[PDB]
Amino acid sequence: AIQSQEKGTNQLDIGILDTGTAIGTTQLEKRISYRDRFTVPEVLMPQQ
Amino acid sequence: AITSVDSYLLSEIKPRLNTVLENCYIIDEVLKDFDYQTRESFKEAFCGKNAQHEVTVGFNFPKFKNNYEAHYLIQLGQGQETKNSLGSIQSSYFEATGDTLVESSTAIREDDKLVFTVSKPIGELIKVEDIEFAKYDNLQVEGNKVSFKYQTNEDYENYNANIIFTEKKNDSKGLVKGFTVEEQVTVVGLSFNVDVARCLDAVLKMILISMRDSIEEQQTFQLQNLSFGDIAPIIEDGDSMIFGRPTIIKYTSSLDLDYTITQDINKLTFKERKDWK
Repeated sequence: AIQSQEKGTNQLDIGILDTGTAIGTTQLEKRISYRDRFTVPEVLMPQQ
Repeated sequence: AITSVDSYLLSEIKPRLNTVLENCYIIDEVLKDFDYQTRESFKEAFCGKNAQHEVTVGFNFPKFKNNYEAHYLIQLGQGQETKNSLGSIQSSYFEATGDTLVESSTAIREDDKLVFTVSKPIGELIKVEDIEFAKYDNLQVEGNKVSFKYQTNEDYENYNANIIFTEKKNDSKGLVKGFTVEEQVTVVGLSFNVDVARCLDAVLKMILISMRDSIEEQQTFQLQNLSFGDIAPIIEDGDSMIFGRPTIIKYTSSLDLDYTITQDINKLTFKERKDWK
């Protein structure tokens, strides 16, 4: 379960970057570890 | 002239960077002091014609996302005027002269002269490569052609040369008015891999050393002086940091304008007038 799915646009001398952040609640009995990666195949984001 | 150091650097760095990266043994020589694995990984990734990654060059503040794997960001800096001429006269000319040029050319026979043809009208000839003419050779320049006596030179009837010359704009008199400026541009090699940033630093220093011999910054942009910053995270709050090591390139150059003089005098005349008091 995922909440507060913010894009977090930044505009910089180097160019644009996304630093967005979200809050996730796991299932029971899981030990998520730092820099573990998630993808959400149902959800598509627009980019240019 | 008025000059733009940033656009000069972009125009000069991009082709040189491409021509080094397409040439494996150059990188193999530049990176000889790095750790073996750093060297081989860089050469595998970015170098040679088959390279799947690529480096990129551009000015700061674009509106789009860049190739943060390896990107040279060019960033126009400060400057100040440093030396002035008396009357601000940087020079004077009898014939409005353009940029300096070097062109390859071949001799041809024409009417028992040898001639070299050049793409533009020759405002001044500085050097015909590997030739010093005697008076007997009857060296003459006319329009966009250099001409050279055939009689004793028949062996050279197809000789290949480089001509160093400069354009003419027009036949007019004037004063070059202006001053010297000392100006800074910063360049940074961005990468999210620190070893790539260190290799991009090495490659950039090599490129600038090679650039010092170019006609552009021999005639203008003189006294290249380099300073180097710390390696640091340029951006720190993505999913990963982006690192870079700045370098500052400082140049001394002339800012000036062609003040043409329309006044010309072609005869004095004398008269005596009598004072009867």
